[PDB]
Amino acid sequence: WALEDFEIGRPLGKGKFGNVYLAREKQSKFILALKVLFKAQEVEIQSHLRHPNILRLYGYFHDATRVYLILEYAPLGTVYRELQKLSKFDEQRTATYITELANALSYCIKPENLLLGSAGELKIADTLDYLPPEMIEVDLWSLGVLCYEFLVGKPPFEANTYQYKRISRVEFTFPDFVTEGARDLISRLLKHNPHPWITANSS
Ligand SMILES: CC(C)CCNC(=O)Cn1cc(-c2ccc3c(-c4nc5ccccc5[nH]4)n[nH]c3c2)cn1
Repeated sequence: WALEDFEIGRPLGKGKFGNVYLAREKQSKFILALKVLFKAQEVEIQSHLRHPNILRLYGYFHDATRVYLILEYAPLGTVYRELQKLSKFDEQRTATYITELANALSYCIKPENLLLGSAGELKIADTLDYLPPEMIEVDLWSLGVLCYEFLVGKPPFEANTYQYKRISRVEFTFPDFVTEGARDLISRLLKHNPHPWITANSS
């Protein structure tokens, strides 16, 4: 593989995905993504690591100065930016994201590192808000924080400053529209000490 085999379009992710580019394999015309790194400053496992809710790494290559990561392109963007569109997601929507995500974590986390496929299906790529108390003093806690933020439009522990305490003491509450099925799953996940609503609502 070489840089010259690819057409480059626009940067895709301006926010520390700011080095991944819309790209296109020259011969087949297939649309792809290209992440570019300067060597001056892993890749082998993610290659034969295939799953529908995980972005493919298709390969890597380098030259005298840089390293290039050939990645699947997710046409519909980040889950993050959909959340900013719709302000919050309906139950049907969040529930299918969650099982998609549990499926991803099973085979193996933030709305901005989450991408959307051709059919709107979620795929994983790769401060405080999504971190468990243990980890600040885990991917199930994260799932809990994500399920809340999908139904609600903000993460459950949002405060003005970083001064931590809300998370460590699990102080969070629900607006009323959030059903007990939703509440139960979330409250089970957001336990300080490290499903019917998920079926029913999903695919
Ligand atoms: C060694 C290995 C672990 C590296 C593989 N991971 C990375 O290179 C980090 N990374 C960036 C991405 C990334 C970021 C954004 C996109 C996108 C994408 N599509 C978009 C469509 C509209 C708006 C934004 C979009 N971003 N597609 N694929 C992506 C892939 C995925 N992984």
